[PDB]
Amino acid sequence: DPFPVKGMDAVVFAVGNAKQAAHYYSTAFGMQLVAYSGPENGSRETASYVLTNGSARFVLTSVIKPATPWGHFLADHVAEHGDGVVDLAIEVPDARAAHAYAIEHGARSVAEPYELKDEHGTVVLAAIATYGKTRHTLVDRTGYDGPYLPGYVAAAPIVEPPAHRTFQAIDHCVGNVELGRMNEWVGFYNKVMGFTNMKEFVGDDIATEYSALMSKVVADGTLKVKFPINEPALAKKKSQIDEYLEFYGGAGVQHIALNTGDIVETVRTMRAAGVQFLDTPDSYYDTLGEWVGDTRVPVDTLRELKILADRDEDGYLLQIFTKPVQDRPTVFFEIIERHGSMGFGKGNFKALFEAIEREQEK
Amino acid sequence: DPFPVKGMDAVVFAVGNAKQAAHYYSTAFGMQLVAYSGPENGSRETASYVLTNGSARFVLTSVIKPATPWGHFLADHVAEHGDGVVDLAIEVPDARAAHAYAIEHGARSVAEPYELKDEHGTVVLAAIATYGKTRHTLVDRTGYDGPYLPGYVAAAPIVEPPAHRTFQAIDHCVGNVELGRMNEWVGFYNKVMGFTNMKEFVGDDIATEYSALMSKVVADGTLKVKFPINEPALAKKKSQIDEYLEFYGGAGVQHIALNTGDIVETVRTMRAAGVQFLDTPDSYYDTLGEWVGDTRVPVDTLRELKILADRDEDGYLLQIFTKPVQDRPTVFFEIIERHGSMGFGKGNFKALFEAIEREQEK
Ligand SMILES: O=C1CCCC(=O)C1=C(O)c1ccc(C(F)(F)F)cc1[N+](=O)[O-]
Ligand SMILES: O=C1CCCC(=O)C1=C(O)c1ccc(C(F)(F)F)cc1[N+](=O)[O-]
Ligand SMILES: [Fe+2]
Ligand SMILES: [Fe+2]
Repeated sequence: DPFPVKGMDAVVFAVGNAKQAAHYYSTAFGMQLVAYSGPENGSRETASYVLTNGSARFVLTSVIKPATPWGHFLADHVAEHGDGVVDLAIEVPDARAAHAYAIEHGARSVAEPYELKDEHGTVVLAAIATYGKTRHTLVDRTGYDGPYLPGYVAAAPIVEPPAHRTFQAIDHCVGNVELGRMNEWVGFYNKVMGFTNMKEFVGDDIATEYSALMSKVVADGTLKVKFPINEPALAKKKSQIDEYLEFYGGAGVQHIALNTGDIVETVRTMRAAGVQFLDTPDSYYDTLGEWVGDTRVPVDTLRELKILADRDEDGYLLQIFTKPVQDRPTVFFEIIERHGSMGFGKGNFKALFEAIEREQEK
Repeated sequence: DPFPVKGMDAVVFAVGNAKQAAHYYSTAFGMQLVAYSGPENGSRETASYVLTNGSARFVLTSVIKPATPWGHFLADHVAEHGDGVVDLAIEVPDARAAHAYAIEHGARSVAEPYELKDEHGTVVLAAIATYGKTRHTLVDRTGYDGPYLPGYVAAAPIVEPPAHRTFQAIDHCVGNVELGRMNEWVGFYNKVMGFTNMKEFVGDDIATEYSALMSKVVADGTLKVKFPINEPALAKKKSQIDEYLEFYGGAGVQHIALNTGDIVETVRTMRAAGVQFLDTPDSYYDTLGEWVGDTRVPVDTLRELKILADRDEDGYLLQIFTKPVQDRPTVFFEIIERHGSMGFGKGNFKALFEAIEREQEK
């Protein structure tokens, strides 16, 4: 009500080779190029590709020859953190209202409300800062009907789209922060955006023995925009969050979860298109039926495809994670098919731990 | 004879994201991953992918976290020049003999002869500097039979290979140097490697009227290794060599040409796989029959796929150029099919110029 959001406008990646990245997400991930902005249309400093899959939208920008503060920012970001997210854009009914609200409540401004206008309409943009070097651009595109944003031109798919759509929406966007900074960012979203803490959290219990991490997730009123916040935790095993902060060079987006209507078909398509996922211990499946019960996907194909599952009091979910999409063990993706569960797979930390422990006896 | 060369051992690219670059070359270019070296096998600083297609071999290397002189060099090179070639490796029968010969005749040593050994044998490596930041690793792998080089492990293809092999060898590698430095570098190969000039060249006539570039070509005795050297020239066309030098930030490899036994099938596979080639004016095919004569491929299909052709006293060749593989207007590739001609398609500068002029009048 006081800080209304319509959903994620786009996940903007600052990358070293936008042309090849756009090819990767088109083929490996099955997305489709719909808009572009570069030298061929008068935008000489950066090349920007807009890929889409249902309502999921990724923007891949790369600086050609730095000349403005933004250009120099991207160049430095890519060199320092490697390919990663710089903007978790949020669509709002009113950018000026949202910006003022966020600033009145403590947020730091990255961009004052401004307007872009072309033959397709007007778009009001505003931006505030969140963890590390990441920002949230507040986008009011109610008066625009073009390809993406004024300055962008329609573009054709780099390749034929896959027979079955790989994904159709963004479920959640996860951020990794330093130890001791989780609750601070959680409070930030509660205050600055009027978000609400969801029931599911990864507490000290699971944190120190199975996950090596603590998490809490904030979401808007409609439960569309969901932002889980991870932080390292001491366990017997090295923390994947610490490894992230170490190789990324600070706080940043760890992974983006994408909704699919058929995770089985999504994985078959993605695997054949060249994407590798995590290797789930086969013994995980031996005891899956005992704690998760029956699923719409028989255990044999979950086992064949390395797909995971989790069950809570509201239902269940099917999930799978890709390996990092760069060489730095930093950002990766998650494909998720929900069936009642509103969780994030917290039960798999223990399940996989105990599953590994018994592969080690065989 | 005093500097025998077996051919191109590999063309090593320094990239910002080796994962996605390997996927790009596997899918768009149709190559297969055969070897790998990264954190997973004990090589913590860099991730390196070896791609192959016939005798053509590309090595895509990316630094994860720089810790050595080589790692820091890779990181710097990528930030300063964008994705590009850092090594035109040449296979030799004796890496020590070749390194001593090069250094005696003027070359700057970049790496003294050293040996790498593992379960698959021994390789002797040496290295000298060429234009810009490029080097030539002199490789003696006569006593090695593994995946690529000691330290690399066998790898499976990222995806299933295309029905028809896209290309099978490296025809030539072109370097772009500054104004007035062409003859210096052609001289360098004549003196340091014993290469002699081919007759094929682009000068006075072509340069200041059609090409906006001057070019000479050195080659070894067996003519397997070919190195055309380009420099900028003044015409009423902004020079593409100037564009390269400006956005790349100095001299460096402009393009690698690749042999295909069937350019029609190659272009069909590559086009469906996502690669875009230069847009050849339709009017080029109207008068093509007049100056180039009959070809094994009918003009109707050459026109459809935008494949070019050229003829000389020895025969003809069929060729096509890809758009650059990064956002910077720098490196690109060429697919070539020879039929007697020892040329490089210089006849197409006049042909394309007049074809463009014709499409304009209408
Ligand atoms: O999405 C989230 C937010 C809460 C913390 C978290 O770990 C999230 C995961 O996507 C998740 C959940 C479970 C697992 C498991 F157990 F399978 F390894 C892994 C991840 N994960 O890698 O993000
Ligand atoms: O390979 C060479 C070396 C000599 C100079 C040269 O232009 C080379 C080409 O591959 C070439 C030839 C013709 C054309 C044309 F006319 F089609 F535009 C383009 C290129 N080229 O972009 O390298
Ligand atoms: Fe998740
Ligand atoms: Fe060429």
